[PDB]
Amino acid sequence: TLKWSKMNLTYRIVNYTPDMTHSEVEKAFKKAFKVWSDVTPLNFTRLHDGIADIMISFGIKEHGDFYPFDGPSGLLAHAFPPGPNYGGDAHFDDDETWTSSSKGYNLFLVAAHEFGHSLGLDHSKDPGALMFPIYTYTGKSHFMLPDDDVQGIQSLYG
Ligand SMILES: COc1ccc(S(=O)(=O)N(Cc2cccnc2)c2c(C)cccc2C(=O)NO)cc1
Ligand SMILES: [Ca+2]
Ligand SMILES: [Zn+2]
Ligand SMILES: [Zn+2]
Repeated sequence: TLKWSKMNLTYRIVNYTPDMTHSEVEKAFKKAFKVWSDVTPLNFTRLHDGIADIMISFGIKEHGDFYPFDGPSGLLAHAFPPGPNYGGDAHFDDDETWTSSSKGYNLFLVAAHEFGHSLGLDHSKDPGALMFPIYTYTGKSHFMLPDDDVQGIQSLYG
């Protein structure tokens, strides 16, 4: 029922994290778009400047929300439904430990999950699906959306 009115989308990174170098964070998001763009005709373009539909940034406990973060563990990130404005945004916890290795919460795992919500997908009951409510580490060497997620995204965007 909920979906973007166009396959063209843009995004902008407000800032990186001192936890890892900027290059490590940049390739992390690029891999996320590739995995989702592999089974979707969506086009993602990075904007050097200006406001983008999906802006990614790292926040801290209190930052202007009715229910901010609960500390290190808990909300690893959050986003609002899609919309021609603030919606479609995505915030990450800066108080947590972001690493590209298998430690704490992998940035790629949370990143792929928030995009799923922006695509109009709801939490799935499959533990192998990225939309699973519980955080789980997976081998990004060749991970691909399972049949459950592929059937759902295809049914929405076709
Ligand atoms: C692999 O991707 C993700 C993305 C978000 C989260 S999460 O902690 O924000 N998370 C799910 C959750 C986690 C562990 C125990 N209970 C619930 C949530 C929590 C804690 C509170 C409210 C919403 C979510 C949510 O689903 N956001 O997408 C966990 C894993
Ligand atoms: Ca948290
Ligand atoms: Zn926030
Ligand atoms: Zn979720």
